[PDB]
Parts: sequence; C-alpha cells; structure tokens
Amino acid sequence: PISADFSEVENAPSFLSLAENTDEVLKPYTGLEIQTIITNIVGDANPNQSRIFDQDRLRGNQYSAGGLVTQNAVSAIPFTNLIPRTIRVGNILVNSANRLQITETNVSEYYSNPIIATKLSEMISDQVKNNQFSTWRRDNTSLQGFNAFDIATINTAILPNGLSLESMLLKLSLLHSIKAMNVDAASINRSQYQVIDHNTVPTIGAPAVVGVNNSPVFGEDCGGNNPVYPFGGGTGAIAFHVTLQTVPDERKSYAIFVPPAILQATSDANEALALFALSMSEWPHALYTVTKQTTDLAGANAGQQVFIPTQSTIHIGGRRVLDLIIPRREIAPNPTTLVAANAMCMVRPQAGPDATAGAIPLAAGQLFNMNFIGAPAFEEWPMTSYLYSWAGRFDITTIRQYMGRLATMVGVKDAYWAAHELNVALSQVAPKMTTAAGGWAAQAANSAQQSDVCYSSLLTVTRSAANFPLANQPAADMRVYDTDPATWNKVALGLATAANLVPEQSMDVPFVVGDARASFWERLQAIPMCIAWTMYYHSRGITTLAWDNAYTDNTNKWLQKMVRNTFSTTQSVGTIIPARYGKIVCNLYKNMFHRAPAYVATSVGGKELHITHFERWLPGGTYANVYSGAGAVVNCFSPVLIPDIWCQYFTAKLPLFAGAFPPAQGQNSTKGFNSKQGLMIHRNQNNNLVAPYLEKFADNSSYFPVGQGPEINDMATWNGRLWMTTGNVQYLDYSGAAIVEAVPPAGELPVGKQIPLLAGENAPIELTNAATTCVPRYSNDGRRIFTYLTTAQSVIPVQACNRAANLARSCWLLSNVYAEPAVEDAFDTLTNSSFLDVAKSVAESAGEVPATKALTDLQAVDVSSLPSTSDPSNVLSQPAPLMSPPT
Amino acid sequence: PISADFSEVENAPSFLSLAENTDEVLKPYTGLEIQTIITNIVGDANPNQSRIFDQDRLRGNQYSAGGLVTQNAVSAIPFTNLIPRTIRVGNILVNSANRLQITETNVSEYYSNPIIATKLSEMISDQVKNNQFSTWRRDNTSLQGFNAFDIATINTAILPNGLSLESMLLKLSLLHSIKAMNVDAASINRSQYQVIDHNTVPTIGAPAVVGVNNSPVFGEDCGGNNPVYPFGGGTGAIAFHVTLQTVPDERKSYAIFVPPAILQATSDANEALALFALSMSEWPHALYTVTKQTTDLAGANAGQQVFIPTQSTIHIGGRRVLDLIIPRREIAPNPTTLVAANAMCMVRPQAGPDATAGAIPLAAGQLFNMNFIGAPAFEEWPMTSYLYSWAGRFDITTIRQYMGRLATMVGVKDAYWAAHELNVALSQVAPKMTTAAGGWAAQAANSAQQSDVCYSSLLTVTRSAANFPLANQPAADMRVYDTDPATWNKVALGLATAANLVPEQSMDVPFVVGDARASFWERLQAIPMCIAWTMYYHSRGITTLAWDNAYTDNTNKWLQKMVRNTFSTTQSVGTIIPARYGKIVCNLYKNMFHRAPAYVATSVGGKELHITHFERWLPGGTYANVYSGAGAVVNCFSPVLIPDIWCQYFTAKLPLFAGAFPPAQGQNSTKGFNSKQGLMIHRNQNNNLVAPYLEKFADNSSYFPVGQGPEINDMATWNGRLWMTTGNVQYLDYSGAAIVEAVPPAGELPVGKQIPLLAGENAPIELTNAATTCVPRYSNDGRRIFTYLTTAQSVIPVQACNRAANLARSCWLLSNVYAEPALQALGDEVEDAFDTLTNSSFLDVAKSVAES
Amino acid sequence: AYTDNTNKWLQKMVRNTFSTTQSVGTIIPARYGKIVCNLYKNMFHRAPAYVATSVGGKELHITHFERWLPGGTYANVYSGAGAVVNCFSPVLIPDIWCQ
Amino acid sequence: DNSSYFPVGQGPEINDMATWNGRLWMTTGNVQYLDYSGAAIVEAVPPAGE
Amino acid sequence: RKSYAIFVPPAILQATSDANEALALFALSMSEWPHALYTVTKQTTDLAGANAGQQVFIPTQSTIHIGGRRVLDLIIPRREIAPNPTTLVAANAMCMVRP
Repeated sequence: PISADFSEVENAPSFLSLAENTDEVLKPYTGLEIQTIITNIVGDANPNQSRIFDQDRLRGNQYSAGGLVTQNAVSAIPFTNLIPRTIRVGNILVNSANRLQITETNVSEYYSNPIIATKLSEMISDQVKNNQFSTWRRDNTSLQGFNAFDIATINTAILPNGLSLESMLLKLSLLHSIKAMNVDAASINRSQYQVIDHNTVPTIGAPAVVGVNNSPVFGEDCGGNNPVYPFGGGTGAIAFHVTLQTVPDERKSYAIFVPPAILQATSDANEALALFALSMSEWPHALYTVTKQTTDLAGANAGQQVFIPTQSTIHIGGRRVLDLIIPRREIAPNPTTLVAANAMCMVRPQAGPDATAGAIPLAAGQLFNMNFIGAPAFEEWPMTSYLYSWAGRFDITTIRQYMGRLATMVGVKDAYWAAHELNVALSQVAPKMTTAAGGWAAQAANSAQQSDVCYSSLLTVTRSAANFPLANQPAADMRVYDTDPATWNKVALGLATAANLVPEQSMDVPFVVGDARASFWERLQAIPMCIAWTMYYHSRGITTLAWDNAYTDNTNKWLQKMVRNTFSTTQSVGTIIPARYGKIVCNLYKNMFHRAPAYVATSVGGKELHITHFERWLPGGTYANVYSGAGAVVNCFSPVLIPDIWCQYFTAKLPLFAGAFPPAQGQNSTKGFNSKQGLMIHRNQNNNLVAPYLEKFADNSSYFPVGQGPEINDMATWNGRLWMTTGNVQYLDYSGAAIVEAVPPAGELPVGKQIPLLAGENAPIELTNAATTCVPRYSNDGRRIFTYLTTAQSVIPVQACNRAANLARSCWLLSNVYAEPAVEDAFDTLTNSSFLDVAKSVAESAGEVPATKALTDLQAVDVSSLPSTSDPSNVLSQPAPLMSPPT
Repeated sequence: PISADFSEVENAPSFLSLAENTDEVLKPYTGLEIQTIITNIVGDANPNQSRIFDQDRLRGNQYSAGGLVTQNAVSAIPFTNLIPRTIRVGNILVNSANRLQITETNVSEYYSNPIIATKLSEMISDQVKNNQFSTWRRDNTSLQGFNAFDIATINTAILPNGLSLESMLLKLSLLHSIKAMNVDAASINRSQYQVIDHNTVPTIGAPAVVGVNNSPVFGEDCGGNNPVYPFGGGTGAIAFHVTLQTVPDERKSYAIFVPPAILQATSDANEALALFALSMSEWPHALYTVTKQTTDLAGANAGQQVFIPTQSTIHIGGRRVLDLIIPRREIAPNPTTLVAANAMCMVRPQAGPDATAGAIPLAAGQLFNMNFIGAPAFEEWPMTSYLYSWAGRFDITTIRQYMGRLATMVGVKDAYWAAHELNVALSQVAPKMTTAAGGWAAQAANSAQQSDVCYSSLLTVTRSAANFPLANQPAADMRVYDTDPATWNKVALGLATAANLVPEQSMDVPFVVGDARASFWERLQAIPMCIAWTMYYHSRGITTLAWDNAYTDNTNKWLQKMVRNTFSTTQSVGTIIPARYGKIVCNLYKNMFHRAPAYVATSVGGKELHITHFERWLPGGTYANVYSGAGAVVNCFSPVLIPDIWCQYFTAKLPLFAGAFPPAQGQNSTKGFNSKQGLMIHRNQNNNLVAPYLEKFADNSSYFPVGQGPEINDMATWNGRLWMTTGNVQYLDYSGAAIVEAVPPAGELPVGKQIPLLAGENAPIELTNAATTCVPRYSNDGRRIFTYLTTAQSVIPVQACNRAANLARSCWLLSNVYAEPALQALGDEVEDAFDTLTNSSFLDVAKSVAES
Repeated sequence: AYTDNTNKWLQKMVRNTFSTTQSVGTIIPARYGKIVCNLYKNMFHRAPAYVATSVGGKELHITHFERWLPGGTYANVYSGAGAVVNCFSPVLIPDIWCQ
Repeated sequence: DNSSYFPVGQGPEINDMATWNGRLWMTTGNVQYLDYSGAAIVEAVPPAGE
Repeated sequence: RKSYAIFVPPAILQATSDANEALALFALSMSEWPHALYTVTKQTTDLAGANAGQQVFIPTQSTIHIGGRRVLDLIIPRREIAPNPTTLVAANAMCMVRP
C-alpha cells in the first residue's frame, strides 16, 4: 500500500514479521484482485463488451519533485507469453536474428497420498478363489467389457506410491493456454504483443490465427507437413487394441486402458481419444505458432506477424511409442478376424481433418484397422503425425467438456489448479530492465538484449544454440511428478483409491477453464510471484554477480549455504523434499497478499508435507541483471525485473524497507532514520565521502567474516534508498576504492519497459517507474558495498535522517483499497436438494456397489477360505508394507 | 553420513553399539526408495536428466586438499548381473578368452510348520475305517477333476514335514530377472553394460534381445537344437497322466498333481503348465543369452554383442524326470484307449512355438499322446527340449498373472520376498579393485583379472574349468530349502493346511514382479548388503591370506574358530543350524539403515529360530583381493570391493572408524587420537620408522598368543587410516622387517572401477574414490602388522593426533558440506535469521523420518 | 453450447440436461431431466415408467427423460425454397396439440 | 445488468408474462427480430411475417 | 467361448406350439440387433387415383442399433437320463427337440 505521510512508512511491518509462518487457511489468488483496480470491470461481464483490448496498463496522475502534476501517466504490464518471430525494423517487418527460448523439466515418481484397494477388487479376488474349486476357466466378471484375464492382471501387485495426475494435467493446461489465444481481439490485451517488440501495433479487427510448424527461421518448422519432435528429432508410434494379448511382448508392461466414462458424448469422442492420447505422451509434439495482423507505429505498414508461445517451448519428456486399449462394445470372445474387430469398437479411432505426408501418410478422417489375434501383420501409426492432424481442431470449449467428464471419475480440481500454477510460473516472462535517469527506456530493435528475458523467479531463460530439432538437452529448470500407467489402470477401473483421487461434489473444474478471459488472468497471476521473490532477494544485499557465482564460491561459506537451500535437492524416505528457504517466500506470499498458493502433498513415512511451486526450482540458471543504454551489462545491483510501484500498490502488507516515498504536505515531505534508531554514520580516511546511517556492525567489517553476511535491517536499507535516489551516488569500498562489479553510468537506476502510447496518455516521469529497492551490500569478492556522497551533497540528506530537513521525491497520486477474497439458476433452485444428496453419495462411491459381503458369502463353498475373510483390505504403509516379519 | 566437520566424527557411534541386538520389527529396504538417493542430489553443474537410462551413476562436486573445486565428478555403480562373452579390443568386438562363472547349491528339508489335516481328509480316513472305501463307484470324481480312489490313496500318507515353496519361487524369480531385460533401452541404465567391458557403449535405439543356447565359445551352446543340461549333460524326461495308476512303478512315489488352479492361471493353459513344469524341475535347463547392440567409444564400430546373465548359471535342484497328473473335465472311468484319454483331459498338453531336433524331435505346437491303462508302450518326451520350446514365450506380465493366482491359492508374500533376497545375494556381482595413487584405474582388456568378480558377501565366485556340458567336482555356496511333492499333493487337493498357508489377495503380490524397473532396483539392493559385510571384515585387521587359510591351513586356533563361527552348521536330522556370528552382521544392517532383511523359519529339535541370507553361506571359500597395475596379486589388505563414498553416503549411521574426512583448510579439519583417550605410540627411530598412536598391547605385541586376535578399537583404526592417506606408507612388522603378504607398489591404495565419461563429467580426483578403511593388523603368520612413516614424514600427523595441527584430505561437496577458505576470519557465533525462520519446519521433517 | 461457445452459462446448461457416468461406469441421471418429469406429471396427472439405478449403493430411479447423451443437434425450421432458419427456439408441433 | 449482453454465467429469467407479450407482438403481421440497438442479429431469420 | 454360453430352459421350449420357433425367438432376443432390414410394402395411388402401385417403406425400429453379440452357443435340455454323447446319432436322439 502507498504511504500518505511519513507516519505510515515509519509504522510499516518489519520483514521478519512477514516471513513468520502463519497457521490460518486462505483462499486462492485468482487474479481478480488486480482486475478490480486496473480496469473498469466491477462484476462479471462479457469480455467483448468490455474491450479489454484497451485495459492493459497502470494509469494515474503523477506528482513531480519540482511540484508540477502530470496527468494520465502510465506503466506497462511486465509479463507475456509471446515471443516475436518476425520483428519490425525501420518501420518494416523483418525476420528475427535471435534463437528461441527453451525450458526443461525433471520428471520422476514420488510418494503421494497412501492408497487402498476397493471393495470391488475384494470381490474379484473372491471370485477367483471360489472358482478354484472347479474345472471351469471363467475366473471372474469382466468389468466394463474388458477381457476378464485383463482385469485379472490389472488387479495385481499394486505400487505403494499412490497416483499424481500432474504431468497429464500440465499438458492439458499448456494446450488450453495455447488455444485460448484464438478468440477475438477485443478480449486480448494489445500490450501482450508488444512487451518485446515495442514498435509493432496489433489490429483489433481480426482474431489471431493459431497454427502448427510454420516458422520462417532457424529450422523451427519441425518437419512441417512431415512432423518430428522439436527436442528428440524423431517420430513416435501409436497402436490401438481391443485386448492386451495382441500387444507386442516387448512393451506389454507400458499399456494404458482408456476408460469409457469419457467418450460418452454423441459427438467429439474420437477427438476425445486423440486428446487423451496427447495427455500421456511427450510434450511438445510440435511447435505451435500464433499469427497476428499488425501495423507500424504510424499505422501505415501492415502485415501478418509471427510469434511463438512460451508454452510450446517447454519440454516435458514422456513416452514416444504407445499402446492404447479401446473399450469393447459388448462382452464377447476376442476377435479372430478383422471385421469382427472393427464391428466391436465402442469408439473407432480416426485421423483428424488434416492430411500428412511421409511414410505412413494419413488422409483426413482416415479410420484405423484394429489389431486382432492371428493377424498376419501388426499395424501402427507414427504419433507425431496423428497428433499433427488433430492439432488444428482442438479448442477451449471442448477441453472444458472433456475435463468435465474426466471430473466424474476422479478428483481433478486441486490437482488442475496446482498444475495451472506451474503453467503460469514457467510461462509468463519479462524482458530485462534498462538503466536511465528518466522514466523510460528500451534496447535496440532486433538485438540480443531486446529478447533476453526472465522468469517470475528472477532467473534468466536459456536459449537454443542450434537449429531445431535439438540434438542435445538443457539442464532441467524444475521438477514435476510423473503419472504411472499401472496405477492409472487400477484407478481408472475402480480397483483402487486414495484421498487425492476422490471425486468432488462440485463435479466441476476451476473457473479459468473454458473462459476467453483466461490469457489476461494468467498474465495477471505472475505479478504476486515476482513481488514475493523480489522481497526475498532485496531483503539481503547480494549483487547479481555474487549470486551468479555463489554456488561454488570458496571465498565465503555463508554464501554457499544461501544458494544451496533455495533449491530442491533434498530427499528422504524415498520421496522429494521442498527447498528449505522456499518456505520463506511461501510465508511472505501469505502474509503479504492474504492468499494461499496451490500445493501438492508428499508423504514422508506417511506424514504429509505441502509443496508449492516456490519450493521446486533447480540450480543452474543465471540471475537477472540490467543493461546500460548502450547494452553493456550492469552487475552492481541485486536482481530486479519489475518497477516497485507494482510491488507497493498491490499488497495488503509490505516490509518497511520497500515502501513508497510519501507526498509533499506543506512543510513535511520525506524522512529518515538515525542514531536514535540504533544506526551510525560511516566515515573513512577520505574527507570528501559520506555514507548514511547504517547498522553498527558495519563499522567493524570491510570484508564480512566467513560464515556471516549482511543482516536484515529495514531502516538502514531505507537510508540506502534515500542515498541512491539522489542523482549522484558512488558505489564503493570501505576505503573508497572501486568494487570489481560493473556499475551504471552515474546517477542512473533501472527503469521499466517502454510501450507506445494512446492519445491522451503521458510517459512516466522521473523515478516514478523504477526499481529503487535494489540496494547492493555484498560484493563478489567478499567486500561490503557503500553508497557515498560528497560532503556538500551530504548535508541535506543527513539532516533529513535527523528530521531537521526534507527531501523532494516524485509519487503516484493513488489511494489504497484491498478487496475481500470474494450463481444459482432457477433450475438449480428447483433441483438443489437432489443435487445435495447425490453429491454426498458420489463422495463415497469409490469402487462401491450395493451388494455387500454378506450376500456374496451365501454364494460361496467355504467362507473361511475367502481371501477377503483372511485378508481384509488395509491402506498401504510407506515406503513399503512389512514383508517376512520375525514371526 | 559424510562429515562436514571433525565434531561429527568424534560423535560417531562405536562398532559395538551398532552390533547390539535391536528388538523392534522393521520394514523391508526396497530399491524403490534406494532409487531416490541417486536422483535428487546436490550440485549445480548437473543436468538432472529424467531417463532411467542416464540415472546410472554417482555425480558430484569435489574439493581438493589444495583448496581447488572440481565440478560434476563421477563414481560408477559397482554391481551387475551381466557377464560379457564378446569383448572389445582395438575398437572391435573379439571373441572372449575367459571361462564362464558358475554357482552351485545344496538342498535341505523343511520340518518347520508341520501340516494340519482338514475335515475332508479326516472324514475320508474315517470312511476308510468304517468301510473299505467300498461304497464308491468306478467313475466317481470331485469337481476338481480327480477320481476319488486317488484322493483316498493319497490321503493315507502321513507326513512329519511342513511345506516350503522356496526353490519353486526362486526359479520363478531368476527367470523373471532374465526376462526383465527385454524392455526398451531407455528403461535400463547403460552402466550395467560396461562394468566389466569398459570400452563399450550401449545404444539407446533398440531393446536387448533375449535368446537361448546362442553362445560363441567354450561349448556354451549346449548342443544347440538338441538341448542337454549345462551341468552333467543328458536330457531329462516328462510325462502326462490322467491318473496315477498309469505312472510306472518306482516313479509312482514321486508324481505331482497339477491343480486346475494352475491351468486357469493364464489365458493359455499350456503356458501356465510349462511354467509350472519349469518351476518344479531342475535349473538351469538351458543357457539364456542377452544380446545388445553396442558401439565404439568414438562410436565408430557398432555391432551386436553377447552377454550371459548371472541368474542363468546358478545350479538348483536335481529332478531330471517327472510325471504330471492332469484334471479330467468329464466324470469318466479311467481311459483304455488313446482317443479316450485325449478327449478326457481338461486341456491337452502341447509343445511350444519353437521347434527342436534330436532322437525325439518336437514339431512346433505338437500334441502329446496321453498315457492309458493298455500299454503297448509307455509314452514320453525329452524335457530340455520341451522347455526349449516354451523358452521364448515367458513374459513378466504373465508371470504377474501367475503370481496372483498363486497368491490366491496360498500366500506368496513372505516367501517370495525371501526368495527375491536370495536372488539378489546370489546374482549381483562386482569386479575386483585395482590399486592406484590417483582417482581411476582398471585391468587390461580381455585379461583374466578383468573378469574376476565377487558377491556382496565378498567371496570370490567359482569359475568353470572345462567346456560345457560340465563334469565338475561341485563347489557349492549356500543351502536352500526344497519343495516336497507329497506335501504338495496333500495341500493341492484340500487334504492339509499349515500356519503359513493362509490365502491372500492378488493385490498383495510384491510390486517388483512384472515391473520394468526391477533390474535397476536389483543393483541397488546389492549396495547396502555389502556395506554390512564390509563393516564386518574391517573391524578386525585380518588379511586376505589369513582368510584364505583359516579353514584349510593354519595352526592358529583363533582363526579356526573365527572362520568357523561366521558360517552355518548341520543338525543331526540334517537341518540347518544358523551361523553364530552372522547374527552380528544382521544387527549391523538394522542399525545402519533402520530396515530389516527377510526372515525365514527354522527349527532345532522343535525350537523356533529364524534365518536370513546372512546366515546361510558355506565355509571353505576364497576371498576378495586387489590387483596392482600390470595385474600382480596383492593381499596385504583386508578384503574390499567398493569405495568408501558408497559406505558413507547411504548409511543413516556408521561406526566411528569409517567416517568421511572433513574438508581441508577449515578450523576442525581432519585430526587423530592420542594418549588421553587411552592410546600409545610405537617408535622405531633407529630405522626411520614411526607408527601412530595405537591400542595398548596385551602380551600380543609382536606375535598374537594362540587363541587370541586383535581387539576392536575404532580410534586406532582411524589413526591407521591417517597414516595410510599420507603418500608413502610402509607395511612392516614390530622389528621393521618385511611381512609375508604381498604388498602394493609404494603409495598405492585400492580404487574404484573406471567407466567411460558423458560429456561435461570429470574423473574423480585424489583419494575421493579410494577405499581406505581396510587397514591390516593380523597376518597369516600370526604377527602384527604396522603402518610406518619415516621420522620426518611422521612429524605433522603426530601433532594432528595430538590436536595441535590440522591435516588436509579431499572430499565430496554434498549434503551440507561446504568449501573452506584459506584465511578463516571467524566472527562471533551467529545463527542466521533464515535458519531461525525455518527451524521448526525443518525439525518436523526429521521427526517424520524418526517415525518411519 | 457443448462444442463451441465461450459463455459458461450455456455450457452448464447443455451439460445439466443430460446424464453422466459413475466411477464404476454406472449411469448418474440427468440433473435437469427431473424437471421435465415433473412437468409431465403436472400437465397430465400421469406418470412415466421408472427404472432402478444406484450410486455407490444408494437407490435412485431413471426415466427415458434422463437417459439421453450430450452432443446432439437440434430441431430447426425451413423457409419456403428450403433455406435454413434458426432464430427460433426449437419446434416440431403446432400449439393446438400442446393446448 | 443484462440489457444488451448477458453477463458471463447468467441467462434470461423465467417470466411467463413477457413471453406472452412477445407472442402478441409476433402474431401481428410484420415482426422484426433485432437487438438492443436495433441492429441485425447473427442468426438466420424467416422471410418477413412468416 | 465357454465363459459366454447361455442355457436354454425347457420353459422356453414349451412356450409355443412349435419349439423351434420359440427357440429362434429366444436366439434373436439375445443376439445383436438388427440382423436384417425389414421392409413394409403397401399399395398406393395418385391423389387423383390415376397411378396405383406397390410402394416401399422402411420401419424406424429396423434401423436402431443394439447389442454386439455376433456369436453364441446354446445349451439344450436332454429328454433322457443319459451320459454325454460320443457319436453324432446319440447326440441327435438325446435332445428334447432338435434345432
């Protein structure tokens, strides 16, 4: 919140107060929290009616330090998911000179909620045991038309991990994020196309066209009409089956049953099959492309401009070949001939409306010839082309309906919301800041600096070094959970369940799915993530070069622990453990925004720990820096990516060191802190250098002692900002010597990105659009960093710390409002009771059927011999169930 | 755990504390949680790859004694089951010159858990008493499909013994592990293909192909199409029957009944049948071969390459011939013609898909001609060829079906986990270490030394001496229980039950079986087993020559009792009595890992006891040693296979003498122990010889008294490691004269095996991959062994024991261990604010782990 | 509504008029279908046939009103000369029949 | 708040009498189906009066 | 195919005067539908009555698709107390009524 008087900044909460862990439960951050402030919309409304094409800026009056008032000043939204692939130069569209951004994931099995066999599987085992008294081969009922021997094999040897569903739901949310772009322009912000290319102006008159494998440069059309994997460079295989017996022996252990709860629609069922095939294979299967009509700043030149979505570049390794087992239409003997097999399909697979070339060409609408016993030749298709043909037909409303049918088998609300959080964390991206004196700056068009970019975590994104397909693989950026086919098979049929797998009474998905407003919201959810990470890095004074080398440094020992505990590299009792200091950022988010991040569970010996997206990053990336006006790098600062008005205008509570400078009000303007706060001024041998009041330990260190670093003090950081915010500071040593790190040209600070204005807008003035809170303190070689003024330049600021004088600073002219976290149809009121009881019954539906053990017992030869009597089912202990105990 | 500081090694537990009995029940230590220690690992240069093909290795940053940092250095996983039969030399595959490894086993009988009669049997014998079974008709049969006269005559047997299922399930699991190699190349880590042949690179493009009797050299083919058993040669015999009346005399006592439950176990009843037959006959029947495409280290010379699985060579059982009684689907009198017998059966037995030659050739899919009461001739098939036919069709998913069916019929949980333990203990295998001053070393290509290998038990494995079929004098390794046919038949037909015969759900079958990761998990389970043995052979200083001769040729009484008590002995009935000191090794396992080994029932005279794989080895073996470069045998050391980092980084707790050195250049860097604790130095300055602070002598200063050996003292062993880790140690006696044992070339210590690097990886530096903990103290002659330095070389280390100096050694920068600056400008002790913010949430984890 | 519209209300609307599957694969009856049944019984004072159904071991009924599948196409009308017109809500029969 | 566009997540309410008045306007000879501004709707319409 | 066999009770066979007709009716009742396309032919004439002729219609019931059981086995009652047949003539004589 913005301070109105110095009394408000002086009474702001300390940083340690906000990093305490909190116990209360909290609602999710939906992004409407920002929408109420930066837009007209007050209640639910048609996105097309609202023209949210023009709702993409912070706006407001600004006050200058000289006493003039600027009206209709603006600041751009920092994030976007679009990477320009053609760029404007000299008012003419031209191709990109820079290689594309890429992301890599770590994917592994981990323990989840403990799992248990259902009543129905106890039924199946009873059927086998009662059969054993006979000469007859029919062991058990064949569930949902699948072969009874297959139910017999699926119902055996369960894993103790539990099941996750995370990678699946990620692939589905990445694709939803990509197709969301395809709606009309009135519902997408202009700013999203010009976060990187600030010289282009998108036209409102046509919707953007999403396509596949089209890019002009660097071999980014991964085969074109003859598709191959963007990373592997190969091609997959996909084969369909009625029974497991036809699956080749080399890969019968990898097969996946396709549940018939999906495919229940009158239409779009073959499409549902293609989509389910997409959610369990490797991603990306192709490079998607957004194409939008755009024009020059004058609106003269016009053309189709090419963009690559970030979601289409992030790699999630999975299976390349796969085998799906289609539901049977009626219980029957397995087919021995082709016609018997084709006639027997519930949904018969076919190619989508888009022809492909190469070996095994696919015609649009082409049907598959089912595999069967005694078949002369095994049949299969390349998978990259099968996913290619349907790729242009997927859209948001169908993914919503699919996901809604999926909802009725298993819980998918929280899991999807978590995978969506991960989507937003890996996809929204901002360009690096430029230093300046004034309010705006940008790098040269079609330059390496223009396109260099960063995560909400202040880490730079790696680039490709060669033409697609990529011969080699980048270090992983983040670790996600995998979904095992075996336990998937057990759960899809009702043989097993766990607390995270329970169907939910809503029978419905998160609000973000199926909306045309989704891109705007995802763009707005990245903001809090950066606010929390920047508070994390700016609470301490380490410079970007020192982070950049911290992991291996042996100059200091504390810097190493500091780097090492910010990432996830610990495990215990077979499962993943969250980064030890990511919990601090998680704590900060809750205390500052009064909301709760989405989390998954991990079981450690049976105890549940929560893991948010903050705790799962991996070491190896480079930290964000800022460039000079000429494009030279600047190392001296703490990492930064966004201007601090975003931090301080969208919080309920903020640490004291980061607050805004208060408005002029008659005599009183700005104020500092002195020896009455326990601070002290630093002087050296040189009489023409002065540094502010600082912590008392600062007098007795020029190098930090090994095993120790700079402390949290909010007031000293405050005076550090007051010194920097004068236009003439020196970033120096205890003795007044130059530090090893590169420093900006004098008096400059990093500032936010420039975008073209609308009529009536003004550019931001002075330091009203700049990071300020990045006060350096820890040099790479272990020296302290000081901010010096000359004596004459020193007098007014020191008296201002003494509160005898006043400093003059610019501010936004804005008030504080932070909203509370917060529909029945007539038909819903008509049916509310029946919905209330049926929803309650579905929660226990599990593998349940009305028949009890007491009925089935009457049908048995011997009740005592039944495995259900001698082994009643229990939840599995972790990591392993007891085996061969000492009697 | 590795040590970040010397306070961590002062506070480590004593060996005696860890050898102490613990009473609580503990969980099994599966490879599914051992897996995560290799993945999820500190280090920033690491490209954290997902494929299990690449998660094959121990990666990490390292720190030199000179203060330099090394990124992403590598240590290989020591074990494998594959044995190369083609060897690359000169960048090309070349036929191997070395003979195949072999394993052998002895049977025992199982009096534990004697059976209890069902009500059914008791009423049948009751009817035999009140009648003469005269009520029954010629054609009466049960629903199962056997006639009543047979069940009645089987009922009449009285058995002392319980039922075991062990040898059965063991054969099933060995075959499982062989078939588990057939999955795609991404699913098996490549390090497994190059533990022996380290000049070879497996290709990720194609799956390994599993065949049989295709070996290049040494008669390995086993006669090809006509299959003869690899041990002893000759064919077996197999026959099928609807009644036991038709089985020939002198074989009637040995017949097995096949329950319909075996036949309905899988979609193809013939496959389930052959699987049962293989399960209850002698193993191996043939030699399976794994073929994998490989390429040159430069990638220049690709080709197919042959490997022989270790499971394929273990020898178990002896039942060359058998008779199977099969259910009749109709209620009929016993057959008199051939066609009646054919029509009569529940499913007629058939040959498998792959045809074979011989005096009795079998066409593919050929149908057996059933036996009947008229006997123009008895009819029969060769058994090795009958199994050669079905050998290709066995598959891990179907085995998962089969195990589920067995679990329903009788509980398979406990028994299968124990059998799996024996499978790991017998098949997993590591090469003997070579000595070096530096980080990496290996023996010459296609050398005999390249192929010497050992168990997790640190016993060297036997090698074949002649071409197959073998006619060897047997050299067995361990005892196993056998499954008895009559006790089988009493249970298959409802005539008896036991306490361990409780039926189970199919869901409870252990998750390893039928899973494609299992091979990988196998290797992992070998690592903790060794650690335990390693801590047993190191706490005492006995050298490898002394272990080679204690049982066969040494006049010292103490070694004799020592080698004698480490192994098991027979009872008057012939039952096992478990190894006395083996109980110590079990204890170690449970204190270092907080996990338990499988337990198996045993009896002495009618007294319950248990047995683990730790207590069932046979006395009379040869021990692990190491090779100098150029391959000369050296045997001064106590036996060793694996590097210290493996022992140190997987344990929850280790004894004090085995802790890792702290990083160089810190306050509280490596140190030693002195008089105040209780030690005393030996000096010999008249000859330039100084030795560390050691244990006070007890009339055993130069020769040990007959009937006594060196005492357990953790701190002297530690000081001996300090003297050793210095560059030029010298192993001499009390006078400073040469010991009888062969010694390493000066300065050398045994070190881990070399493997080819991935790009971006580094070879380990210094003694970071060395084994250090094996310090000699007791020689074959009975004299003490001393580690000496010269009077000048010995001056700093004495000051470090005396704690007035620090020493410098290399380390791994893992798991909370950080680098030390050369200055050390200490400040006031200061808890960091982030550590106080996160203290509780951190302790919660430890508590959750403590629960488990 | 079921295949291509970004309005949430039509989506829930077309969704609730039809039946959905249970984890076992059993029918869960259409939620708004119960309204249509009610209409039938108030306009005619006669009942449609009822059939037993279960959710987890809980009794329920089903009529032909609640067992249609989502994803269909609807009734429209033709101009003379046969051009499609679709401004109206769907219709087949004249008011006198309803009345 | 649904005078020209319905809010996302809401639709027209059940009101019998307005539907009645709409039938009255329709049963007159030349009804015209347009929007709030009096502009053409996207749906195809009957030839006038039909 | 042993797992899928249906037993035909004698009650189906004594259902009608011709047991084969009742048998075929049971078989049609438990196999896949339709097996064939029935056709209704009716004489018709012109609106002036000028042009009479036969005219073909296809019933809507004939085109609905239900079931999937292409193949089946029927177990039939034995009218005599006998052991299972070994020859053809024994099996023919044995049955309650031969199909």
